[PDB]
Amino acid sequence: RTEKIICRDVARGYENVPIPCVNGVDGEPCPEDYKYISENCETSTMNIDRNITHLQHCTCVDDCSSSNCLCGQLSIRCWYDKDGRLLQEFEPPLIFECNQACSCWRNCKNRVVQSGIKVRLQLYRTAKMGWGVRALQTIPQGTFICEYVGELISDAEADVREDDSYLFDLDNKDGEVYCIDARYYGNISRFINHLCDPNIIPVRVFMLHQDLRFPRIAFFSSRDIRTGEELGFDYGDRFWDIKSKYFTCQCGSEKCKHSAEAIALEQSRL
Amino acid sequence: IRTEKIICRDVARGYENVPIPCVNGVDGEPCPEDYKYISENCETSTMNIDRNITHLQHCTCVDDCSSSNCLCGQLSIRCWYDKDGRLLQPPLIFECNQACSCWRNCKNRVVQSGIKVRLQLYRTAKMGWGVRALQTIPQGTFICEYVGELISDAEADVREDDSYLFDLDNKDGEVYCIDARYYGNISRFINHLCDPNIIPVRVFMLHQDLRFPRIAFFSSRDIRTGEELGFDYGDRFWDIKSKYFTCQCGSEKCKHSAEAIALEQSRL
Ligand SMILES: CCCC[C@H](NC(=O)c1[nH]c2c(c1C)C(=O)CC(C)(C)C2)C(=O)NCc1ccccc1
Ligand SMILES: CCCC[C@H](NC(=O)c1[nH]c2c(c1C)C(=O)CC(C)(C)C2)C(=O)NCc1ccccc1
Ligand SMILES: Nc1ncnc2c1ncn2[C@@H]1O[C@H](C[C@@H](N)CC[C@H](N)C(=O)O)[C@@H](O)[C@H]1O
Ligand SMILES: Nc1ncnc2c1ncn2[C@@H]1O[C@H](C[C@@H](N)CC[C@H](N)C(=O)O)[C@@H](O)[C@H]1O
Ligand SMILES: [Zn+2]
Ligand SMILES: [Zn+2]
Ligand SMILES: [Zn+2]
Ligand SMILES: [Zn+2]
Ligand SMILES: [Zn+2]
Ligand SMILES: [Zn+2]
Ligand SMILES: [Zn+2]
Ligand SMILES: [Zn+2]
Repeated sequence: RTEKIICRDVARGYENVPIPCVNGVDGEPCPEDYKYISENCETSTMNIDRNITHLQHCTCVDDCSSSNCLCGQLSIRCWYDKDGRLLQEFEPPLIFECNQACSCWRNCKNRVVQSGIKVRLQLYRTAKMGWGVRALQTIPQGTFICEYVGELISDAEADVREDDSYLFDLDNKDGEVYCIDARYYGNISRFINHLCDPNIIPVRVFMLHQDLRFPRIAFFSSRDIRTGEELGFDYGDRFWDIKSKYFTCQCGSEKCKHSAEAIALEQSRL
Repeated sequence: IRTEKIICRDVARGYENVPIPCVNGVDGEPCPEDYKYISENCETSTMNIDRNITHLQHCTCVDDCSSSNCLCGQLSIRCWYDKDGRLLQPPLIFECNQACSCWRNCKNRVVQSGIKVRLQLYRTAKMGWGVRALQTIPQGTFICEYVGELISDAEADVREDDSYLFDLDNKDGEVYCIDARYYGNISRFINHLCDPNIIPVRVFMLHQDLRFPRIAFFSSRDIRTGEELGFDYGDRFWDIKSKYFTCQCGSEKCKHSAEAIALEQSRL
């Protein structure tokens, strides 16, 4: 079966680079049961706090490469290197990028996520997991890949929705909990599958607002990724504790934690 | 002779598509820094702008939105863009948005795609800072947006300095202003001309909250390199300001000079 290219760009030119779709596995048409959006949306009143006078910001007159940068200091247990790659210490990390209140320029060293997708990605048909996303180039460890984009909703709203297959929990620790639901509105991330041996990780980020209800979710590679490799993150135990009643993990890794067999082994262990 | 100094390579600090340099060949005034340059409108208290994506009117085009079937074009009042992104023509523009089925590069995206022409902030002889063209700008070309702090009418009324205040002129409902005094972009430096070469146009892009049109300047004629950009601030501005200073635009048909004022008072 020939690998058919069935959409030149599922993002319709909204990203820095196109994200084509191919299918060399079956007859499934390009997915159209969602609306592609490149930035988060709301379908009820969220009213993100964007008061420019309440943004924490820096006064740097350089490129914000120094440890004196306030925005760098606000970042929790992570920092960027000269090439825009993310380094960690590992309480989950938290990135404060520079913003419109900072004295610095738009091209300072603390602007990776807000500058958008730089790597070549592809939406493709997997053998066993439906649609997936893979790299069309080599990607070094620590590289920004893409943002988890979708519809901002309350945890209360998320609990009553019928389909939770595209639901991301922001897990706010101070204040009410919100989610990003990519079921009806989402970007390329909605198609990223779960891997027990993941090669990307989600990281909370603040950029042009610092409304603590709504960290934005950035994926960075957690290791060097090879051309053609499927992208995947660890959805987490909570997802599988719920979903395993319907289906189990097919990531196929020797380290798979969520297969029928793995779950049975964890049960007998407990 | 005093010669011209380049005193800032880019007053926008890289936030626009192109740099906007500042020069001074007139006096010793330094680069203006009594404001914060912002490339898009800000809030300092919330305006509760309706950003609900399901409230957007949007089109179903999969071409370049050049056809008469584009709902967004059908929404747009007494104006439309040509294939070069130039405005033909009080107009009200609805650009395509994130709910439309079209691509980000369709023909109805001119203002949201930002500054394309080369502008310079420069020191004028008599009118403080001004903005001039560094290139030929054909009639109908998008120049820049009037950017600043969104505030209520009531807030506008208590503010000391109204020299950078733009009235959105909502005919119905709640009244708002853009104050570029504390936060603004290159538009805050555009002077008044009695023979203007740009016009402000109301535009909707990523939201359609009708209380908050965004203000886009388009050239109203072919503009040549070196020409100072200016719009007609309007009579309301001058009815207030003329007591403090008169118009220095130098037009043969200046409406607000000391000379023009002397005639008006004489007639009455
Ligand atoms: C399809 C989406 C992936 C599954 C998903 N995972 C996450 O939401 C999630 N949230 C966080 C992480 C992760 C993986 C982190 O690593 C750290 C954090 C601070 C960024 C917070 C999930 O649990 N959704 C809620 C849910 C959906 C369906 C059934 C049950 C529960
Ligand atoms: C520095 C700003 C220029 C002066 C200014 N002009 C305008 O606000 C204005 N508003 C509109 C237009 C104009 C010129 C239009 O053409 C049509 C429109 C639909 C775009 C509405 C103004 O009146 N500000 C309020 C004000 C300030 C100081 C004293 C008195 C009043
Ligand atoms: N490791 C996995 N094993 C089995 N199914 C998976 C796995 N990861 C993702 N899925 C499937 O994909 C859904 C999650 C989606 N966000 C991913 C995109 C999805 N594959 C699609 O075609 O739309 C899950 O609810 C499963 O149906
Ligand atoms: N035609 C004009 N004649 C005299 N002064 C003007 C004229 N146009 C603008 N100004 C001056 O500029 C102010 C409006 C500003 N938005 C323009 C930028 C201003 N020239 C500056 O240096 O900051 C007015 O309040 C006047 O002080
Ligand atoms: Zn800094
Ligand atoms: Zn910075
Ligand atoms: Zn900063
Ligand atoms: Zn697995
Ligand atoms: Zn259209
Ligand atoms: Zn449209
Ligand atoms: Zn369009
Ligand atoms: Zn005049």
